[PDB]
Amino acid sequence: ANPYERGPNPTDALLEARSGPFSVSEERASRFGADGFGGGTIYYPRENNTYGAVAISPGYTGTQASVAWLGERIASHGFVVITIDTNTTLDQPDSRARQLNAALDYMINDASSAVRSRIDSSRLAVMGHSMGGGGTLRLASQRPDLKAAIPLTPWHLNKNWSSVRVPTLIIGADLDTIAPVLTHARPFYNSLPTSISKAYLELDGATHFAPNIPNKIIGKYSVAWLKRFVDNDTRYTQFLCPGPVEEYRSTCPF
Ligand SMILES: [Cl-]
Repeated sequence: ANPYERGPNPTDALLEARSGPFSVSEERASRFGADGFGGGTIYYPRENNTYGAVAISPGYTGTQASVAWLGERIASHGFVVITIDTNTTLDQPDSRARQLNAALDYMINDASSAVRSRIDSSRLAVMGHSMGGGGTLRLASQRPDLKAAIPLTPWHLNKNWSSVRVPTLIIGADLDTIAPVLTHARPFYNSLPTSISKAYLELDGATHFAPNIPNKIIGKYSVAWLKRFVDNDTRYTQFLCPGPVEEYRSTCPF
């Protein structure tokens, strides 16, 4: 059996719905009370159990509100999720990486007992939009013990992520003019090791701000990636492999 399995056997409809089956509550992490980042909102399942934990970073000039819909949707599938604000809205990717790391530590050690007791601190993931997606890549290369990483329309000036060993799903936007897939998302995916679990999903007819809007495909494949790799939940493999969307690549079957 799999002791990390939660919720029903998945279907396309259940993954595309506005919320998963877990009702979620919220707990604030205030800016001054949060060491190493600018605070945020922790979404957690009311159902008492232990879950993987996920930290999500917005991009340049962005606040947690630009990723709020996605933190809540992922939590409604059985995860503890914090959407952070950064120290400043101008912080750069490698700074956002340290803030993502501090946010994981915050949920584990500084949040209330209701939050901490719902976390399996051995099962963690990071995600990020644009520069926060670059921060995701940087933290992943620094922390090989992370279970999953999901950069969303990522932005970074370093294109060499061959040091990343964390199962990584990159989501690009074909019409992105701020982080063009040709010079960001695609070289990122290609430079990740051929020997790790990884995938590249390029959204069709989407702009750089597609991750900031409730999006059926982003929620579906983000949850599937997290279920498969944070929860070891192989009921979700058949949605990642062979996969769907303008372009899809992967090291399926994994
Ligand atoms: Cl609160």
